[PDB]
Amino acid sequence: NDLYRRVINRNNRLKRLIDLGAPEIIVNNEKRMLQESVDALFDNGRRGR
Amino acid sequence: LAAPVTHIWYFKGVPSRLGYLLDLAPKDLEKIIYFAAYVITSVDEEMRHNELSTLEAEMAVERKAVEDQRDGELEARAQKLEADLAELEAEGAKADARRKVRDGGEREMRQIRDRAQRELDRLEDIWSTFTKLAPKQLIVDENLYRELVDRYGEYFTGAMGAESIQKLIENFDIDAEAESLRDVIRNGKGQKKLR
Amino acid sequence: RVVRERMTTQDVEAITPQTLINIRPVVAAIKEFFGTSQLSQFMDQNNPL
Amino acid sequence: DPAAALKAELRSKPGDWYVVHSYAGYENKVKANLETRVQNLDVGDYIFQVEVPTEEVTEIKNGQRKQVNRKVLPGYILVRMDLTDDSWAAVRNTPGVTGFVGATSRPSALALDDVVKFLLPR
DNA sequence: AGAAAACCCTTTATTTGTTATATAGTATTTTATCCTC
DNA sequence: GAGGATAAAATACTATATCCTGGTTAAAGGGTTTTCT
RNA sequence: CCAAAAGAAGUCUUUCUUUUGGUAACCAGGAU
Repeated sequence: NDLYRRVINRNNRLKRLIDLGAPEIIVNNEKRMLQESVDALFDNGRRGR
Repeated sequence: LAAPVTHIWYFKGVPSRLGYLLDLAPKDLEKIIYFAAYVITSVDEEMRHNELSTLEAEMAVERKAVEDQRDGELEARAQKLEADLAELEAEGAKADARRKVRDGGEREMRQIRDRAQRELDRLEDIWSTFTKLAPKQLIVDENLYRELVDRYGEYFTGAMGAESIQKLIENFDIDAEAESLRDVIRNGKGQKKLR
Repeated sequence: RVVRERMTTQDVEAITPQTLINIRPVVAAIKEFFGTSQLSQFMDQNNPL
Repeated sequence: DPAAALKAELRSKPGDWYVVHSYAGYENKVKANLETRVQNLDVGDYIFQVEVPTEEVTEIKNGQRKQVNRKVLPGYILVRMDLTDDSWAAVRNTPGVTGFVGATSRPSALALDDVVKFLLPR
């Protein structure tokens, strides 16, 4: 549930930051963190901490 | 999900299977999917040829114009040096003033030369990168990509992240790759065949 | 670490030695040692020996 | 047009706007700490302004119409400065900062259009 | 209307940086250097 | 002198018998809300 | 599958009906 909650939170934040309009830097940062959340959900610790 | 995301099983696990499907080393695939570099997903290689001859002409024009402006600046600096010499020889001022003004003048001349060389080098890098642009090419150095997309925004499309890999897979026919690999197996030998 | 990071985000002449020290990490370390460790164990009391 | 006016204003003021990522709720705290460290560390000739855009939205929570002050960009701060070896450390070492947000690897400066779009009272 | 003591949320950040008791086996990427043309 | 091909080293992942019982399960900080005066 | 309450029959205490209520992971220590 914790790993799913992290994914949902990051996805909601990215989804809200796209409709609101934002520079490309911030959107890409949110996308990178979303990418890292799903990696932790599927295999925690295979890449990074 | 609001953005595409890759599966870690087919990216990380050794051997990397996305890096075999697309022929990308894992070290730089990790750059693409974690927003640490751009990737060229598509390029127009005939529209290039034509507008490439044309843009070679245009780039030569631009370089010559910038160089001429810098040469005019150097000529103005030379006039300043002549005025300095006039000051020197006109009234009485020994080694101190002469050496000071000449050091200043030569420093300024060399700085102008360096500026010219550096700007020419930047434009040369732009041209060189554009002419040899190919798909699956990693454009690190953001400013290089920004200049390229601004100057020649057409002739190529480049993306970043997992959507770039999605677009790479979309524009990927699986039969030509297989036939090429079979030919290399039949002929290559060595590490090429073992790869 | 906390003290020297906090020494730069407080205006001088309001600093007193009590406003730089944060004792919580110290007491946390002791609790971690005496509760969670492979050398801190429940005394063996099957018999006096 | 307020957009044009702020464009003209921000055109002259020195520095380039960068983005800094913090621990979610550490935005006003990070701004205060950075504005204090800018004086304590004597890097005040490189760091010029710290902005945390916010806007007020009326919500009827529990049937109660209240204009709560949200944050436009949650978790990000806007800093105007000239990036160097000392300014970068003075910012990146503020307690509560996760690091700079850049394009590829190194810090990237926003365009005046984007910063105007968020420093304009919503 | 302001102040104090109890809620609700976040996150263990990830640097131009806080982490050193296994061996045995295989497999895959560097890489360095040597050999050739 | 330059390019390619082959040793070398360097990292990356995988495995290491069966059964039983006992003690613990988050902290810390920020912002906010609600009640009391 | 069990507990409690109420109603009916008999036995002196069972049956029928209705309602409500109903686990893991870590670390550690042992044995053969």
